[PDB]
Amino acid sequence: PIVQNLQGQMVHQAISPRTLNAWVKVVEEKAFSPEVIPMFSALSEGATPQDLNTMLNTVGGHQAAMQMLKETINEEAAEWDRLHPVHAGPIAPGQMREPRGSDIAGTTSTLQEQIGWMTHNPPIPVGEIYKRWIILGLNKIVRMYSPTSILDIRQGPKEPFRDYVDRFYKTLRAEQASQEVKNAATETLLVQNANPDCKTILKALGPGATLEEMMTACQ
Amino acid sequence: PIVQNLQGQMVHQAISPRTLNAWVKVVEEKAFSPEVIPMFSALSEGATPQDLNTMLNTVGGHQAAMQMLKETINEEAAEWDRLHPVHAGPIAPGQMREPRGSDIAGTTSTLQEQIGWMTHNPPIPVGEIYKRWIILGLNKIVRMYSPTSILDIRQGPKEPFRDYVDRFYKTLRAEQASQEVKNAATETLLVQNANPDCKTILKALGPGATLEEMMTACQ
Amino acid sequence: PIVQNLQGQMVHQAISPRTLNAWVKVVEEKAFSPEVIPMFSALSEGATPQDLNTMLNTVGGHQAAMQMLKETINEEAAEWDRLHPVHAGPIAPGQMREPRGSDIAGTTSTLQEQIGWMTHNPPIPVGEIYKRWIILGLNKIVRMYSPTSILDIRQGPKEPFRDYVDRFYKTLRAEQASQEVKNAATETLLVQNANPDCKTILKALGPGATLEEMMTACQ
Amino acid sequence: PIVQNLQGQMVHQAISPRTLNAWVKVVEEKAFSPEVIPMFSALSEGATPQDLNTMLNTVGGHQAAMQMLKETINEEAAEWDRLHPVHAGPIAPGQMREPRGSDIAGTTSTLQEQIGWMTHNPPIPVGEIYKRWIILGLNKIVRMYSPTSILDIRQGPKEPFRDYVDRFYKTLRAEQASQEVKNAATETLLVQNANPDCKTILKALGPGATLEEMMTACQ
Amino acid sequence: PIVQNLQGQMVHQAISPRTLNAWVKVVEEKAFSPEVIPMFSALSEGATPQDLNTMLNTVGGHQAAMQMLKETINEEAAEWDRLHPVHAGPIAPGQMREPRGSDIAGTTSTLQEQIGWMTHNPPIPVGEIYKRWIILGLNKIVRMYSPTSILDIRQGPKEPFRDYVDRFYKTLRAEQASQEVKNAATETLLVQNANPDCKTILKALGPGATLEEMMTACQ
Amino acid sequence: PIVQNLQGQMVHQAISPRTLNAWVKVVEEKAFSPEVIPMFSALSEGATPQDLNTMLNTVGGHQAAMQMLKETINEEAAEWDRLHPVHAGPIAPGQMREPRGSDIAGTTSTLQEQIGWMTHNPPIPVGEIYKRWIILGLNKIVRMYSPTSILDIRQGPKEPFRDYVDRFYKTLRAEQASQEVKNAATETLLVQNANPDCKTILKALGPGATLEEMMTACQ
Repeated sequence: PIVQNLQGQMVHQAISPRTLNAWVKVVEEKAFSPEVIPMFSALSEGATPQDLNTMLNTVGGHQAAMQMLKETINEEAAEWDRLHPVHAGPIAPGQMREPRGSDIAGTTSTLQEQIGWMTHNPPIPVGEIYKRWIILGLNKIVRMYSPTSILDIRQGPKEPFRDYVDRFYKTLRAEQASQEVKNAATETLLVQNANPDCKTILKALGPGATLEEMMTACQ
Repeated sequence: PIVQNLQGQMVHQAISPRTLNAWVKVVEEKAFSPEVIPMFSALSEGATPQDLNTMLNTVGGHQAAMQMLKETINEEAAEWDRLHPVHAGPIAPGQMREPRGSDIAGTTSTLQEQIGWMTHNPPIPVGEIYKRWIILGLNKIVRMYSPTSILDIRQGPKEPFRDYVDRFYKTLRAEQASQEVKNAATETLLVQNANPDCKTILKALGPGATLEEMMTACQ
Repeated sequence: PIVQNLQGQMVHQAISPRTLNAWVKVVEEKAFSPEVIPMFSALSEGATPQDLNTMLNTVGGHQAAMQMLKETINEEAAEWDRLHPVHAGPIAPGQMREPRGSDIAGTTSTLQEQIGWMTHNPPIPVGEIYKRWIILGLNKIVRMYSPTSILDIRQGPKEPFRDYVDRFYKTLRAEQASQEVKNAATETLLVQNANPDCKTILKALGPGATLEEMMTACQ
Repeated sequence: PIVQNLQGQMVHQAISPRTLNAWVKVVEEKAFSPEVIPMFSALSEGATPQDLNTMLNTVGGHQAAMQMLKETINEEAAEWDRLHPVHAGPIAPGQMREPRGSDIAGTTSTLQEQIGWMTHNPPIPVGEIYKRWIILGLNKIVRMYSPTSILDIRQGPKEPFRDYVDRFYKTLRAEQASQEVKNAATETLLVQNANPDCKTILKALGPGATLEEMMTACQ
Repeated sequence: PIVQNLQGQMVHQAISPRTLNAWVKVVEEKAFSPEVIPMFSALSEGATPQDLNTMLNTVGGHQAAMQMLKETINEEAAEWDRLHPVHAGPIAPGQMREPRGSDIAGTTSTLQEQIGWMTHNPPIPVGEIYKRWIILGLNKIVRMYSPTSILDIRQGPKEPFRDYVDRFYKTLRAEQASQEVKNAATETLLVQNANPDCKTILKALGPGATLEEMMTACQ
Repeated sequence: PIVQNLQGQMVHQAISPRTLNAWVKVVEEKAFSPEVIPMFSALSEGATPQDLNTMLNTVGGHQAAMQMLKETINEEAAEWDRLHPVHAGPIAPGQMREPRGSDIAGTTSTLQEQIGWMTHNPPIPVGEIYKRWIILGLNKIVRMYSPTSILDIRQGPKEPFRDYVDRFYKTLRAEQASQEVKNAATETLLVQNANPDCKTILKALGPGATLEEMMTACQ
């Protein structure tokens, strides 16, 4: 990653192997569950494209997911290129070539080029743009690690409301439900897909009770 | 988090992944038991709103609890807004917009805005105010990984007074009994919910014996 | 804790979560055995009252012991107040209010107030005074995690003298026997509470043999 | 490795034993699987030839692979020599001898010579050239179980398409299939080596569906 | 411990809890085996008396050994006092009181006094002198965790010479045999306490063969 | 070890306990296997003689090996002395006594003397010369757990060529075969000590096939 040195300049530093191993950790337990996303972001602050690739390259297994991820990245790359036409003419000292989609993604760019862009004035944040494309990939992949389908989340005959709740919101994340959607689902589906006794209690509570009030009424 | 640099200025630094992993640790063993609270605080000294979110976002599972937490945070946000009316007019260089509830919580604010507030003179401590709202959430959630049946805590027929005591105060924490309440409960309920032999001894000790004297009289 | 920065000033730094986890470690294995005491001290050098509380608050379990500890702390607080009458009148810039027992203990004092005291010239070392009160608590608690009836430490019929010795001095620590007491106990009780064969050998050695000579005579 | 000091000069620093142990780690679990490659690179940024050898020398086991690696390195060395004829004449102060293949590889060069080259103006990046040769070795070794054995990757009778996909691309990596090849294999072999039901669905999808569409059609 | 800062001055730093835990580690597995000695030394470079005590105080168990250790320390203290008479008269600014045995050992001295001595010009290395006394204690204690018994180390009927050798020198360490003694024992006892076939071979080798030649002759 | 400070001078620094523990690690798992050698070297860059001893002294167990190591070190010491006669006469300020074998090894030399030599102009690298002698010891010791009989490495009747290869080169390392020797052994012994079917195939391949071609022909 790029980081701030003593003299105020942003300079490059090697990715930490501790962080790569932490990333390996997460993927090894949680696979590509909704939480792999904020983690991947948290673990890659200030990363270059090379650093992002190094991280993705330590993933073992998940061959289909890696390919799906690659394909989103490549769709984002081709779009970048469409929306950014090349401007001709000679490059001045101190300046650099306009990055193509491939360069952002780190296929056609050197580490030095990546730092020059991310550190130029004004910078072109290739690491940030490429990490955006990777997160969009991750979004698509998580939807294979937690396939949507909320209508199939029903409270068991003797299942504690608490557990039914974890299974409800755990499914909403996977399908990347916005906070707005979760509010509507709570007022409706959560109530409806509950067991008979609870559904009567919840239905009795009135529309607009908070989640902590619902859990209390059906403990 | 924000921290003190050599030149005396408070500047930003990335959350440690070691701390995030430590936080993941705690939640993975203790779940949301009373101790998750002081820990969460201890692990987030000087945090920004982005840092607090990054931490909450590494929690896997507990979908119902996360939603309940979100809802408290949002109630605190809406209150903030109610008690802080917006003051119109142009923003001077060096100053910044008055934060809304959403900005405190980090939904509508950038990292730079968060640092400007927390580091301005006088600062507006968004990280502190948002961490307050999160701790209030945690309080509510622990009461789903904790029951308040102080009346149901009775000393077993052959249970050592020592163990009966851990089970008594362990229940008081969960229900967040102030230190004042604990004093009254010790003088009363602790004595009353004890086994026959001990209750006679304790009742014999007189009102006002310390906890170490009680344990001694019933060892 | 408070620590020395480059410019020579003592400034605050967040408690290390590594240290808190180390402290959790100790309590999780050794509970409140005599060794929990020097450890707690070693782990809290330069701590503020907030840091000391954060540490005590990560302890899980031991509800009776925590309450007993709280009560000593509060007795020490009330004494502090008795021996330190409040002096009236307005506070000058650069000065601060005289700490009460509650402030030392961190209930009524802010982190900033704690640093001002501990860092003022001359300082008022609230962290040191409060850590003293906590160690006195620990002393009382260890006497529920240990023994106290040295008279009950007898050498087994076929127990090696070496093991009998560890069990003898391990009990003396818990009961905080001074070095002077240990010398008298060695000359007497150690000899007397030994098995028949050893007791004759030790009694044969004469009063005044060293511990290494005793172990040699009964190997 | 060589790194940037405060005064701007690139100076030498000892390889971290933490990194060597991390490298030992990887090899001990993943052996020489496709991921050992980007890791080895990530762990050796800025390394000298001595640092690269130190790393290879901590590998236990894999005697055949180490020898195969040595042989590629030596073929690369002999080629270097072929393409770089020696230029005679006396060496000026401040300059150094032209490195031979053996020197790059670190057999005939001292640590000081390695730093002089890598740090000279213009530098001769022996550490970079030697790390290139090692990665080419690694490529050959990872194939210690290739094909083209893709024809043997068939979807099980009741195997989930997802798993069949990981096994397909996991085999493509080992055989170092370029991104171009993977695209053709996806359109063809992936479809053909799938179970009966899936193969009909995929064949129904039409040539040119993305990997995420294929997984969706056969979930 | 005391360590060298940037400005060249030796200043104090808190003992690392990582080191204390490492020390706890060693004692928890190896107890007080001959190797506890060089370790204790290695772990306490530059320590003050307070640091040495903090380390000894984290030892759990071994009550008899701790007391024996204390007694050696106290014998060394009383000797120090005998050989160093007190010199009267007022203390100049910048100077300090002559340390007594008790001060060296850290019972009667403050941390600041310890640093003043160890850092004065010329210094009085209390940490070094006290660590010497502790190592002498350790020596005595190890002789209860491995006392002695050489004549009892005989090579088994079908025991490999290699193993017989580890058991021979492992016993010599415990009994703290100097390097001079080990040489004589090798020429004699090692040969004599070997099995019949080996003893004839060794006896055949002639007096003065090295240990590697002996192992070769009896593999 | 000795290291480069900011002002350009080589000054001393305490051995890292992390490195000593890493060294303990290696010896505790791999014992004295061929890989202990490059590790020991990698872990001791820039070490003084005291640092090398501190490292050797943390080894537990292996009493016979430690003695054998000591004896090589002492043979190297006595040789040093033979080849370096003492030159008489008074020592000038700024200069130092010519080191004897014992001083190199750290028995008769102080830490300060070691630094003066290693840091003098021109230096006398006692740490380097002593580490050479230790590596020669290690070489001899590694031959205690392994066998120097390559003629005894034959491919099993149904043993996979791959495994036969690991057992061949694993034996070559132990006996420290140079890279030149390994090339000759591959062309000859590897082929000859293979099972009947493989030996015919290999013999069929012609002299001069690479190791990867041999493995392919006998998979």
